[PDB]
Amino acid sequence: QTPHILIVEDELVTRNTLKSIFEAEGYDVFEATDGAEMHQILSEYDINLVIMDINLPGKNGLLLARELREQANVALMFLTGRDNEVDKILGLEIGADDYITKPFNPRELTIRARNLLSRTMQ
Amino acid sequence: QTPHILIVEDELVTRNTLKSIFEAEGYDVFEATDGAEMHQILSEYDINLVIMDINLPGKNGLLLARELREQANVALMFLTGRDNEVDKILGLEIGADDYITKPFNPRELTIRARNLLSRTM
Repeated sequence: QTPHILIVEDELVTRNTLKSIFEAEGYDVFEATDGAEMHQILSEYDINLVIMDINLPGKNGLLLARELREQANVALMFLTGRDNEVDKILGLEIGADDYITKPFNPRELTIRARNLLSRTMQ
Repeated sequence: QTPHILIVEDELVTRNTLKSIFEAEGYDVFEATDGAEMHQILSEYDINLVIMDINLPGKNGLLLARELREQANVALMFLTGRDNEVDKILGLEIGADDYITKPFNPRELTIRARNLLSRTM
């Protein structure tokens, strides 16, 4: 099953990085700039994993993740370029499977996605 | 079923901390000191989550985890007394669901355990 990942990230640079990282794993990558685009994609395509920025114009990413979790149990990892404990624990608490801070090893990211996808993609 | 946690840790203080952190969550905690004791408890009881240190007496935790991963897919987290990028990536590569490093926030640890347990139990 070709894993499908959705990246919710408004910064073009960060989003292109992430996207090329996962295309290199053989994933199909979908992109979203905000919460409307996120729900649009989640409605119309199969999505096995969401990577979301906590920090995000419009509705914040914690809130988007809360909403996501009310509707779906899809695998979810948060991103932050701010190491900040409260945001880390909150995001885990609302049900993110992982929390990754800048700067990250791409390898850590794709191995964590692979292990998580191995458990959730049934 | 109540969550059963196996902690594989030869450092008595560390193992006692982890054990209290998980007891304070109403889990049943099992204790091992090395691979031999670990394998026994995995035969005797039913284990939902293994938390394992890398440096043990005898075979290191990476090897124990590597071998374990050949037999079973149980939820697995590594402990380490140091940040070290290579051990962290090997640990995840061989199949650990998480990799945690001292000093640990117990909150992060129990929330990660709960989220992971929700997926595996």
